[PDB]
Amino acid sequence: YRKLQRELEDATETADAMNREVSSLKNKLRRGDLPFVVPRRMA
Amino acid sequence: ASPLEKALDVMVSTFHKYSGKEGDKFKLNKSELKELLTRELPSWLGKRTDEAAFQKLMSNLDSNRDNEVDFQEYCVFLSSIAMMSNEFFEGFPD
Amino acid sequence: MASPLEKALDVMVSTFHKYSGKEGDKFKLNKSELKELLTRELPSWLGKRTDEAAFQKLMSNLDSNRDNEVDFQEYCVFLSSIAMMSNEFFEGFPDKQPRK
Ligand SMILES: [Ca+2]
Ligand SMILES: [Ca+2]
Ligand SMILES: [Ca+2]
Ligand SMILES: [Ca+2]
Repeated sequence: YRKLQRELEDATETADAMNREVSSLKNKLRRGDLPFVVPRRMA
Repeated sequence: ASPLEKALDVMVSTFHKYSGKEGDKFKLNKSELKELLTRELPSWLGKRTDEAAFQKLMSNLDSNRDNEVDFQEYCVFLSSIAMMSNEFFEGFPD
Repeated sequence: MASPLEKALDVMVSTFHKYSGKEGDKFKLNKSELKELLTRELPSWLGKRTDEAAFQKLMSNLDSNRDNEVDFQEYCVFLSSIAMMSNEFFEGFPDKQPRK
């Protein structure tokens, strides 16, 4: 385990911005805006 | 399947090992998140037990303000950890 | 000692650097390096367009800070989106769906 307190808390202080970025990208993939990549898991 | 493909599947399986124990089947409550962290990410536990810090972690991760950590929020958690591991990987050349 | 999830996080980091360190900025993926990483390490996730224009569109949308590179954080945003697709497949099944 770590040698300090709070490193996970420190590392997640901007989780909101990252969630908003992930939401944006996931939406583009889902909608077929980036057809180099699949919109859904496939075999 | 490549190691990276398998790794992404471990992210999914590990989430569901805990998310279905209580309440919402597809989200982690505080108790479930605590179990996941303690049992699957013990390398990231703080030096001292610290409930206040854990509460703050939960609050930080709950970006949509629903008192749960869903799969996306959990991916952001894991990304945040990976980013620290990456800082270590890059930051200490010999 | 390390759990499968701890090992998985190490694979996220190691795989990135296998490609990022080939050319130029050794800690970011240029177009060529990203393309190799995707084609070699995420082949199950490649869609129906394989042309360079489609690839450029992907690169552009992963490169949120427009420095013509995909850094580690930008790469994690992409991996998270892929994991979410797998999760949506997983959650489509009945709770006691058999597995190994
Ligand atoms: Ca739950
Ligand atoms: Ca939430
Ligand atoms: Ca590079
Ligand atoms: Ca960039």
